[PDB]
Amino acid sequence: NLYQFKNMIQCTVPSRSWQDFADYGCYCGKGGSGTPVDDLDRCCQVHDNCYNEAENISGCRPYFKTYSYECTQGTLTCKGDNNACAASVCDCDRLAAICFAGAPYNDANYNIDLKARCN
Ligand SMILES: O=C(O)c1cccnc1Nc1cccc(C(F)(F)F)c1
Ligand SMILES: [Ca+2]
Repeated sequence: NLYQFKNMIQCTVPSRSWQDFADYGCYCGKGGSGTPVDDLDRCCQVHDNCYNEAENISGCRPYFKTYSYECTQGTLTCKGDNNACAASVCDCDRLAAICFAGAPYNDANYNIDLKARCN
């Protein structure tokens, strides 16, 4: 769930407050339309899709599902005790968190006008 995702970020990208990722580009946060303004936006685009895919599994709600995972000594691990749904979301979240750490941050891309720039 979002809390867990929020926590995967704080551990993967300590140097940056998680809210910097809450509303950025066209995909990070809400929205799922338009052209990803940059690599970091691409990370979120892939993330949004992943979630969408996970939604196909019955009763599976990526924002709310509580899954099992851990982050220590620089490693993020989705544990073996996750059912299909949990396993999927966790992986969605884990992959995004890793992508985030590797993606450059462009202050100009924070809080952009979705209605006008993501069509
Ligand atoms: O999408 C991301 O990458 C993200 C990253 C950090 C925090 N929040 C994020 N998203 C996000 C998306 C919808 C609603 C919320 C909210 F509930 F906090 F408002 C957060
Ligand atoms: Ca989104």
